[PDB]
Amino acid sequence: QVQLVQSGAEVKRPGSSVKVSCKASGDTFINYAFSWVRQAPGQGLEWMGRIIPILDIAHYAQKFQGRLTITADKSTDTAYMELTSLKSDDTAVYFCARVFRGSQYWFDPWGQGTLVTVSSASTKGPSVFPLAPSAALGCLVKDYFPEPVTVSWNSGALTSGVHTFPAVLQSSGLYSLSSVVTVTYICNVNHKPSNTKVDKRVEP
Amino acid sequence: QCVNLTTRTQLPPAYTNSFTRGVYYPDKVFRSSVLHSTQDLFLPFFSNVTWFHAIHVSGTNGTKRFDNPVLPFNDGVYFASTEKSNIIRGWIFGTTLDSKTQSLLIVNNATNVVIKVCEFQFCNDPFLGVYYHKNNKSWMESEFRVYSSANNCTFEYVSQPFLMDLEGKQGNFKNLREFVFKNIDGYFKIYSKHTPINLVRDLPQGFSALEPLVDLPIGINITRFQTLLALHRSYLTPGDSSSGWTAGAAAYYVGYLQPRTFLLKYNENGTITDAVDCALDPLSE
Amino acid sequence: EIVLTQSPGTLSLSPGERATLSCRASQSINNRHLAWYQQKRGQAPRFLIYGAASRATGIPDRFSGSGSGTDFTLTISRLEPEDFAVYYCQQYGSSPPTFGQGTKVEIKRTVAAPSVFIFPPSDEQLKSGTASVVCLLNNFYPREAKVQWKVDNALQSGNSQESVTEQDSKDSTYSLSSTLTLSKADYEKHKVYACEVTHQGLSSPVTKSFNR
Amino acid sequence: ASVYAWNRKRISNCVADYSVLYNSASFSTFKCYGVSPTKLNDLCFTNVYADSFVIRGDEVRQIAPGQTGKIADYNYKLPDDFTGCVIAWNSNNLDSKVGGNYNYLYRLFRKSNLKPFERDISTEIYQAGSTPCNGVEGFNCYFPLQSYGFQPTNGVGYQPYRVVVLSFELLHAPATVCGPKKSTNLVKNKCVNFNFNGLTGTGVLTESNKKFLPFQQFGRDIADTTDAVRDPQTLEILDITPCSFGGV
Ligand SMILES: *[C@@H]1O[C@H](CO)[C@@H](O)[C@H](O)[C@H]1NC(C)=O
Ligand SMILES: *[C@@H]1O[C@H](CO)[C@@H](O)[C@H](O)[C@H]1NC(C)=O
Ligand SMILES: *[C@@H]1O[C@H](CO)[C@@H](O)[C@H](O)[C@H]1NC(C)=O
Ligand SMILES: *[C@@H]1O[C@H](CO)[C@@H](O)[C@H](O)[C@H]1NC(C)=O
Ligand SMILES: *[C@@H]1O[C@H](CO)[C@@H](O)[C@H](O)[C@H]1NC(C)=O
Repeated sequence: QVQLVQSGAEVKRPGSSVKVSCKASGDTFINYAFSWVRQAPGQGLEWMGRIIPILDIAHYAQKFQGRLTITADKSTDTAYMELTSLKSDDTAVYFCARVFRGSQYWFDPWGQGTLVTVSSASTKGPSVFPLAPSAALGCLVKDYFPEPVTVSWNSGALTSGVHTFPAVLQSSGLYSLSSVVTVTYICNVNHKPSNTKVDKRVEP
Repeated sequence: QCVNLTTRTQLPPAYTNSFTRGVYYPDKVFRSSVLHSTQDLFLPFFSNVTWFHAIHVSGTNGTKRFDNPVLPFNDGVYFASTEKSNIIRGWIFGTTLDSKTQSLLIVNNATNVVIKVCEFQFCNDPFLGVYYHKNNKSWMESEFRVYSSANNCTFEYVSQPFLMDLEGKQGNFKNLREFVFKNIDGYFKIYSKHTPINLVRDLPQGFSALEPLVDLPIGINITRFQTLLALHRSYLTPGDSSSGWTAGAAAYYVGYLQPRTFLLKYNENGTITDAVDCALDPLSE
Repeated sequence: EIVLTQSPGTLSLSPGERATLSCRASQSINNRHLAWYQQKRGQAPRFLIYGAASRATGIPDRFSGSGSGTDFTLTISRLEPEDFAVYYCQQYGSSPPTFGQGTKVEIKRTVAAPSVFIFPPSDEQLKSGTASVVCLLNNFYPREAKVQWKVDNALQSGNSQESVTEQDSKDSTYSLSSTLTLSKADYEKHKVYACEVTHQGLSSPVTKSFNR
Repeated sequence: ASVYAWNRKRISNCVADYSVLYNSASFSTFKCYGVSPTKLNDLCFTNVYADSFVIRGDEVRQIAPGQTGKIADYNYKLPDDFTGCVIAWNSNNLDSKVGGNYNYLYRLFRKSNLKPFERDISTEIYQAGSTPCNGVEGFNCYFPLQSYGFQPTNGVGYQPYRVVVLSFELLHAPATVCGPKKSTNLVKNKCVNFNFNGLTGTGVLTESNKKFLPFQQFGRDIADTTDAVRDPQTLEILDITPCSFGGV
């Protein structure tokens, strides 16, 4: 249907509420209702709320009632999803979707997805561990809070078959972005917030 | 909530005689040194009115009497309020009292008088009540068991807020508040006359002209009514709400009116001094 | 009308036949009120079938919905390489809209022996309490695997069973790493650390090693 | 409110004046059906109502006893024998909004003709075709409530017009809503005609020293002849002296 777009990843800390926006292109906004569903890693899609723009009324589920405040903006065709008391279990990808006015509805279009994982503790940069040879080209990227980390090997000169590994949720401010390429040839590891050149030369 | 009041000693009621009481002003006309013979609804002299009371003896069993039954409203009700602690605080007029028709509510609480007409769902035993607190020396309200729900109302007469006494003083009755309730051509007239009294029971002899009080725009079908009393729930009555209540001391003299022809004597200031029944004895005739 | 337990769990056998996608439920479904979806690589899903009978706008005729009672099934005749996503379910016949689990459809790959890359820690990371020894088991198809080591008796726990999330490749191969998150005091106390994995392809493909 | 959720508010036990509405030179239409546009300050009713809703300019004509249209039938049904009066005026300055005013709604599709004085706020998906919609849109099923979309840059036919349909009713109960009873100056010591509330006649009004009780209005003599009355405005007691007469 319409071209739904959402906001960016609002990485926050437990104890700070946020509100995700969702524009509405194409046709009008006072004719079709929007909804919101979360998608957590490992869990499924759970319906939370669905506000009717023409009727100015909204709905809530049985496990999200009272803790959420979903509104709308009929002036710029935008839907707002404000969630109070963001607990540590609220780490989920919130999608935007348009539904039809009525008792029953289906999510025909979809948005983009917003990451609001509440794990903000510090802003430590990347710490590439100098993996000594036994004996291949390997560099362990740990001890960093901000998930977005760019990994490469000599900027394409050695990047061949580099299987990327997601980061495991550690206690706080720690993520394991391991990356090993199959066997100067340094592991070019960068960072999104603070670009730091901690590329170690530990090639055998 | 509708609390079913229990633990009430049952005994047959009594009857007294209204010694020439209940003669209100027939019309709104001023007259001096005249003898007008009207044909309105009045109370016959030396009638047989029912004597209700509400006392609480502190003996082995005592008399835990709390009289507030539904009485038929045929053509008029003469209501006395012989008391000493402000027990009686209002009435509830209506046809069925089942939240299916309009009903008249006239309550007089500590704050102000609330005269509203609605379709309340009255309980089987509506009554007021106050609770005496030992920690804080005061007589505050405890419960409001008049009704449980409220429909769309068509009249509101909330008066100015004030403050009553609500003290449990002992002795003889010192407050006599007569009230005549009529319903002619829809207009439900209310008369009132407060005269001092210094007796316990057996309402004394004496004329009392009841002046008009209000002419509320009503006229809904009224056939029955009840009595709204107030119980002083002290600290010596434990248990639930149906057992932890004291009846205090009060008594009313509800009577019934009927068509009759009276001869009233107006004074120099337009006040009624005496009256003639003209139907009890050939002398009055 | 309250749960959508998916009967299939993995359809990565062969992308040249139909599918089932059985979305069972405890309560009886309404008059064919079920919506299918398609989510690939964790992105915005897409609507597939409404009413379990009609095709959605823009969706080709490569799909086919079936079922009219409670055991709904989705058959995809002549599975194309593009259909490598997760198909969900949405029973919109009840008041609360619920979803299911899905089935990951991928390609099949051999069970060749994995790699034994060993990266002993240097003096910089050793004194920092992180004596990491990364070992990724590359080029193995079945996700079902149990990483094991040879830490001085038979194996160890925790540090030798990290089992990081292995992403899917174009050849349906995976690589789970097991980094030793132990301290430096326990590192210079055990014997040579041999890396392997419990798998039907080869239970002991260990080729590299590092003493102490 | 909107057209489908017109909120009425009954007002009784009051002295209501209608001269500030008729003689206001601010309302667009003042078509009073049944009763006359004037002489409405002399009709004491029991209880009156006030229906409020915002419609377009071309929809004000549909508010009349007997009409056809999407608003006169599916939104607001005026009874055939209407005794009140419809009041409407232009409100494009404050009701309209730059960029679309989607705060006033109305109902397009229904299933049966509405009854007089009915308020249906039901929001179920009406079945336009023969198949049961069962509560889903997109299968030839239409939503009943539709938006107006008021824009200031529109013709006179697409402008907001606040309509206040005043209703009258004379029930068996005593009439409470009455008319403003005007008064005149206090003419005394002259043969004139008095027009008090309950008393009407002629005579000479003079000063009186009689002190009446503070609950009465007038007073008669021994022969049931009124001679002293009390002024309604001020708490003064007058003495109605019979105007002089005789024979020649
Ligand atoms: C009349 O009054 C007497 C006085 O006690 C009472 O006993 C009696 O029940 C009353 N009614 C009749 C019908 O006598
Ligand atoms: C309003 O009062 C009338 C008078 O009895 C009653 O018939 C009607 O049901 C009431 N309306 C509502 C919504 O209760
Ligand atoms: C009032 O109700 C009584 C019975 O409850 C009935 O006999 C009487 O006719 C009614 N009066 C009117 C005016 O409806
Ligand atoms: C009547 O009124 C006069 C003055 O207003 C007063 O002196 C007199 O005492 C009154 N009469 C009675 C019986 O109170
Ligand atoms: C009526 O108004 C006049 C003048 O405004 C005033 O003198 C008089 O006291 C008023 N009467 C009442 C009953 O308010």
